[PDB]
Amino acid sequence: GIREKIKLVSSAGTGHFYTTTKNKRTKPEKLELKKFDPVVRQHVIYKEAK
Amino acid sequence: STRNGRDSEAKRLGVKRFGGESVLAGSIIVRQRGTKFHAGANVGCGRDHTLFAKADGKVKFEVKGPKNRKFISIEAE
Amino acid sequence: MKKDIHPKYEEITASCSCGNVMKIRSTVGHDLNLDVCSKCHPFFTGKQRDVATGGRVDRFNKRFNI
Amino acid sequence: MLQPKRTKFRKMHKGRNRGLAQGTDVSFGSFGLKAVGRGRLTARQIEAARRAMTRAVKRQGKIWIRVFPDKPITEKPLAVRMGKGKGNVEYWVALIQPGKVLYEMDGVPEELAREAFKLAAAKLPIKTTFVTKTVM
Amino acid sequence: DKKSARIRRATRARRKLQELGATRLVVHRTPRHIYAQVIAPNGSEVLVAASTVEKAIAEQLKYTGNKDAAAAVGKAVAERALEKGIKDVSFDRSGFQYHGRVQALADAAREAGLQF
Amino acid sequence: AKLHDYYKDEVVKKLMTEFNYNSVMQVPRVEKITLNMGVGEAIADKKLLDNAAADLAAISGQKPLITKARKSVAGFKIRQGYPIGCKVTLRGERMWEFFERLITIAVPRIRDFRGLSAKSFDGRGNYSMGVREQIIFPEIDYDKVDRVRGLDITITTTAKSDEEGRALLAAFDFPFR
Amino acid sequence: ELRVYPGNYDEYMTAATQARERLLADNAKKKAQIAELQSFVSRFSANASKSRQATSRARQIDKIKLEEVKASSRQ
RNA sequence: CCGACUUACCAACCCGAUGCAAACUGCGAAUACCGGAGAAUGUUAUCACGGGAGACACACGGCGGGUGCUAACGUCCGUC
RNA sequence: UCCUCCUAAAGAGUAACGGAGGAGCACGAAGGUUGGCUAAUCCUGGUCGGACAUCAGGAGGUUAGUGCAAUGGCAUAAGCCAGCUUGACUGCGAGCGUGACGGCGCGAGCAGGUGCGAAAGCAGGUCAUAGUGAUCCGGUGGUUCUGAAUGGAAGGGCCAUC
RNA sequence: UGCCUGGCGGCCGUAGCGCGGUGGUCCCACCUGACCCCAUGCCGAACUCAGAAGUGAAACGCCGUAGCGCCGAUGGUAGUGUGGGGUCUCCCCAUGCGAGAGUAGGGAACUGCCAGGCA
RNA sequence: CGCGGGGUUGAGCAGCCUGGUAGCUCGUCGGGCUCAUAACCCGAAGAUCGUCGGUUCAAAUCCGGCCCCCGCAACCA
Ligand SMILES: [Mg+2]
Ligand SMILES: [Mg+2]
Ligand SMILES: [Mg+2]
Ligand SMILES: [Mg+2]
Ligand SMILES: [Mg+2]
Ligand SMILES: [Mg+2]
Ligand SMILES: [Mg+2]
Ligand SMILES: [Mg+2]
Ligand SMILES: [Mg+2]
Ligand SMILES: [Mg+2]
Ligand SMILES: [Mg+2]
Ligand SMILES: [Mg+2]
Repeated sequence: GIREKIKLVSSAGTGHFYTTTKNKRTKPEKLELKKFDPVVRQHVIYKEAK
Repeated sequence: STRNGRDSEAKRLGVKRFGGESVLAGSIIVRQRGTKFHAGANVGCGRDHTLFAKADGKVKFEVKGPKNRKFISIEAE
Repeated sequence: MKKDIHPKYEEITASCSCGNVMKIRSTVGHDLNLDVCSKCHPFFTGKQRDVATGGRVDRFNKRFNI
Repeated sequence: MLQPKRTKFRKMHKGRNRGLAQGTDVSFGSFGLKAVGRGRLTARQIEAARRAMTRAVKRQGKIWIRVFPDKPITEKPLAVRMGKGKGNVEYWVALIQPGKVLYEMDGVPEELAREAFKLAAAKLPIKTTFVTKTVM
Repeated sequence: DKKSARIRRATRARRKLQELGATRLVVHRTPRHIYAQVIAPNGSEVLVAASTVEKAIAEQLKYTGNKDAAAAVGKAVAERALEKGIKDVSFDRSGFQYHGRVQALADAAREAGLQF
Repeated sequence: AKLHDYYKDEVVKKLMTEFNYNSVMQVPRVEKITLNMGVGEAIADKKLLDNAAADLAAISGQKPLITKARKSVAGFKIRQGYPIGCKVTLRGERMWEFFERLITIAVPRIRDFRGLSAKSFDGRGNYSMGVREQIIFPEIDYDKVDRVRGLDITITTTAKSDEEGRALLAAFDFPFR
Repeated sequence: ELRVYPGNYDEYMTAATQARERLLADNAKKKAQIAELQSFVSRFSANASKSRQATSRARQIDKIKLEEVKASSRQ
């Protein structure tokens, strides 16, 4: 409800994304996490964009 | 009067394999809510504190510990 | 200590107004001159000098010039 | 009228009344009124049977009441069908088993207590008996 | 109690090595000496033990109970253990921080063929 | 320092012959000095706590630790985690230096000084004292300060009784009654 | 949001004030037409001959859904 | 002002004794249930797959109870 | 509709318009790991300061605490701090538990790539149990799997997701 | 072979608490110093390093003590399976199982693998 | 003891409308004007926002519990 839904789009070029939830009113700031990207088979950085 | 009449579905807890039973690896022994029986030898502890076998054998309940805590252990016999 | 979160600390000469040289470490930045220490404090010499607030019959008698 | 203050739960199950009582001895006083029957004994039958024996001994002597109701008994209103919730609490009763020492008293000659306990046993539904302190 | 806190500081690390069933090399340290013994996964019987109180170790050492003395007993326990065929042990700590004499006790034993 | 080796050379012998001990270290020794104040009025003026911390840093050569409320109490409208007081623990050389510089100059500078009480022990040889104002200490210039905030000195010794604590503190020329 | 009114300024004022007092009026027309429906539902509810009628508008009360009033940014 | 004298008073925490609890437990059965072995007895009485159904309004009695008034040929469960 | 205790008769389950309370969430740290620590409440002493703020000793010992109701649990802490971080990761899964089914749940281990630690090791979200709705119909991103003469394309399919 | 001390367990209060005494040749503890490796949301108090002047005060171990904690019968009592019975909202009989509390009493542990000192 | 609406100064009322100023009209008091009272002019006084707790730095406002008052309902053969 209050926690909106966001997707972390991979930064390896391929189209892949993990979907989570983020409290969208504390301050606007994208999530940066290093998560596995199966298409390229490596641990890359995941910036968020819905 | 009124403002009542609610309950939840029974969770089917309790001991599934009593003492002396031959279990296969990975078979649930007890489904718990807390940790009433602790993990002894050759048994695990899931995220619900479910105690599961880790190598096939005969179950055995024990009371090891300074605090007299129930321990479930398995002998590969 | 924990490497510069503290103030400075150094030896400063703290002597009385009646001699009494006393080298004491402190954090002031300048030597200081003060009153007597407990060595020359007026504590055991004014025990009755402090308890003197009183006397009316004595000052009435001197008024009795007649 | 004896009744608990700040009880944990408002309404209680009916339950059953089987067995023999625990407080079967005269400990605080010297002469007691031991119960012989069985059945709940309410909070008004305690006060009505107490006044009757704090008055038959004038006002002298000590009197101990060794029971307390602590049991809420509900009662459905009149012209109300069944169901639609448990009834509301109306009075408090103290479950009595054969052997319970209900009242006891001290500081009086025996024949005065043996008559004061007779005027209190007439306000109680259950049978009673007069018992005396013993050495044990 | 300065010792009861330490004995309950290492309980979690100690009781995992009973569950894993792995031979452990417990370490005891004192302001004067330092001991090190190899204890079977049974936990009730020992196999190899070396310490700074033995006359064959402390006789050629300046002072027992410092880093270079710890390296003198860490060498000893590794030769005795390898002599009986024990090679794969795990390092206990007994609550001491892995920073000082214990580190040189472990580092020296590690360099002498012991694997952990 | 001076008070420490004075203790070593003289007080050990004096107390040993006074109490007829049998061991060198059966004589009580002072183990720490704690200087604190719970400012209380830092509910709304957090700068007051910083000023008090600066005062304590000036008085004793350490950075004070800011102490927060352990349990929420509704009487003083505070809750858990509110910075309330400041505290400084002195051990060893600094403890002895502050011990010298308190009872040699700061106590004499007390307005209308009469004497410290002797029945102010907690029953285990510990001493406590309230200076009631921070201006007396030589580390203060009487003009930088803005309030009347006072410390709470606590001398913690290894004495086994208030009697032995009294004896130890009177061996150091304390201004008792 | 950005709402555009064709007008110089004195048409905009009489548009954006009239269209707000109209919002309040069309909301009071619901807030006061729920009130007497609730009076009926509260009076003839347990009555056996009019309960089927009270329950007919006790459900049209909750299908009205008055429109909310926001807060002006000017203070 | 300090409390300086007082109070036919109420009274927490602890100490000794006496009771009560479905939603209390520092104790704790009888039965019941799960697993192993062993005789004897039972026209496999056990399980799996497949063809065909009916039934899903139950009643009373004994024991353990909830509701009721420990009332009802009352009502709702467990087992026979 | 879902969660917790009793009724529920010491395995599981067990009804009533029976007795009592909660949910439609929160968190990018309140998760992972490594290192460290132990509470409530009373006594004395003390400056403002009082029955209750902060400080020092003593008793006490988990009567405290757990993001949220109750039950079970917790000192090796599952409670309280700090450093580094993203395992709140992808494909699978022996074997089990619970459902009439739809489904739900526990899970050692295997492969590829990570985090913490010196290392043994731990990490597939949080002390556990609530915080949630099938199918159809459509929206978005990726993939020549298909493409109604052939090459494309529209449209379908598969994976992620609303 | 016996005594003492240290480490790691089995075992878990008959094993813990309190009170009195006792131990420093070795081990252990307190302890000296701190610039150093390392740390204090301040403080070498804790953690850590460099050593030996001193002490056995504190702590710990050992010995004695029942003032507590703890263990705990036999007999009786309650309850209950099966089968009968009663004046059957509660009980009795036959038979099998048999508590809880309490009483008499027990009791301030026992033990294993290593490494030191002493005889 | 089932459902709603309210408690703000001596009286009648807002502000609660998404939290940051205790206000309106009558009224009370002290002066002035008048021969005197009213009217009028000047100055001022008060309340624990029912009570008790809760997140919030801050509550009349948001939340929970209790008290008081005023209304409504408690059906038909
Ligand atoms: Mg049907
Ligand atoms: Mg049916
Ligand atoms: Mg039926
Ligand atoms: Mg019937
Ligand atoms: Mg059950
Ligand atoms: Mg059963
Ligand atoms: Mg958590
Ligand atoms: Mg940890
Ligand atoms: Mg955690
Ligand atoms: Mg939780
Ligand atoms: Mg084509
Ligand atoms: Mg396509």
